[PDB]
Amino acid sequence: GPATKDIPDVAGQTVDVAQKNLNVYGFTKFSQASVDSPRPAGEVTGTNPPAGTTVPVDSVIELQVSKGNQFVMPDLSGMFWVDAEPRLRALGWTGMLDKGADVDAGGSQHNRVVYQNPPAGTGVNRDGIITLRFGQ
Repeated sequence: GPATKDIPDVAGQTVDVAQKNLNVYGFTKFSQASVDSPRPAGEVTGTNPPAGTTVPVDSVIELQVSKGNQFVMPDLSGMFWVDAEPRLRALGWTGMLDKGADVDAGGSQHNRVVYQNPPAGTGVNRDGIITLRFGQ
């Protein structure tokens, strides 16, 4: 019957490209799930089962597909809010600021971003909430 093969990694590939490459491996049936991701919309973020999993070539592979609805969280350390806000907006952030309590980071950090959530490098939904805490 059908062979069993390792699912190849197709992360970053468009659904069109991913399916074509998977077809060449002998995989024939697919399903698709939309996921939150900063990757360009239509790009595959991964599969279910994951890459490396040995499965029948005639078993369903679910393609996790990026909505392209996230931006990558910048490092806002040391910025005043007057500059950090439009910087975030320029990334497509339509969300809202939740300002936490001031922290003791020294006089040089007065009214400057000290702590942030989510951390830099994290994928953030466009309407996501950003938590910032400024120096006292």
